[PDB]
Amino acid sequence: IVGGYTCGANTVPYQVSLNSGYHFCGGSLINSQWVVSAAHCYKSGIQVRLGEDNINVVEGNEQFISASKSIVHPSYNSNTLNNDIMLIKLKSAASLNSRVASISLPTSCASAGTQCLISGWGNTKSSGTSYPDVLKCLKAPILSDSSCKSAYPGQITSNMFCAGYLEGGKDSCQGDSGGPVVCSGKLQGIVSWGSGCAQKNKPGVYTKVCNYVSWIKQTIASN
Ligand SMILES: Nc1nc2ccccc2[nH]1
Ligand SMILES: [Ca+2]
Repeated sequence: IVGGYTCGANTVPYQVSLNSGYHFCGGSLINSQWVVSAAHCYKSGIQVRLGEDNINVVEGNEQFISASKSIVHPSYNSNTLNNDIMLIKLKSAASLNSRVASISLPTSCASAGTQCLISGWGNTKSSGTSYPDVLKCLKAPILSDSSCKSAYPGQITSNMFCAGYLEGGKDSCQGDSGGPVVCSGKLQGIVSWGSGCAQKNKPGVYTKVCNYVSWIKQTIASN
């Protein structure tokens, strides 16, 4: 997260860190047994870390749970990043409490101008490398379709939205992939891709979660 602020311990109780000997991607808890993340975050042998603040210190509220099953969306295209969403089932149910909580799925799509909260443990430098140990937060608006497609000609599908600032300086970045974009208490997006981080006229690109609710609900119910 570039140009954001320190969230504060367990303020984003739905935020998950995916670990495979180290933190590699963010995720969102949608229920006591399931996590939503980005398909580009797929890896074998994932450990789901809940209730985390500092990813390098055991602070007392963490739940470490192995993944039992991983499901990448059937139409995921690694080349275009179209349909960048995957579902992760936990070996055992997480205990929901004040610090570990689930985020609900949208009943409808958010419109441009809606303010959202983007969170993660990714790079904090525009051009440099500095990884935080604590969860970073960023309030950002959904941008208009037209300004998104203007920034990335022929790359934006109906399954993606842009969020951030065209002036640059504040965006998501490497390490935040698969992380949540929450607008008016519902998971509206997943950190997917972009061109560099916080560059002018190059905002973040997010998977448009409202397009996958049916797929998510049906998949979870049958697994
Ligand atoms: N804005 C932005 N967000 C990103 C997330 C992962 C990789 C590159 C990125 N650029
Ligand atoms: Ca910790």
